[PDB]
Amino acid sequence: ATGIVIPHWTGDVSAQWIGEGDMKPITKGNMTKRDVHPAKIATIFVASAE
Amino acid sequence: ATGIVIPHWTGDVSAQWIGEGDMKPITKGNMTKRDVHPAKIATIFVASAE
Repeated sequence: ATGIVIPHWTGDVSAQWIGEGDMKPITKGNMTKRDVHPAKIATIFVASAE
Repeated sequence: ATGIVIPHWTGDVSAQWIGEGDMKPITKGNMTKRDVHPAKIATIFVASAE
């Protein structure tokens, strides 16, 4: 009844070519999420008691 | 000899999507019938008693 949430990776992760004694560079990842909820379908029908 | 009656459903029943606290819709069915009776084929032929 409360619904669900879906995770998703989205990091533009990187790497670099370097020489001997060159400074090794720094990188960072990233993530997001999205949610989904149910919905109700319903109908009524009516008659005389006869 | 009296023939037959054939029933047939014809109703476009319906439902709808509703939010929390929306008030439900109302719907109705439908039906029909058809009757069928026989018919007679006949013929005569005639000859001399000779």
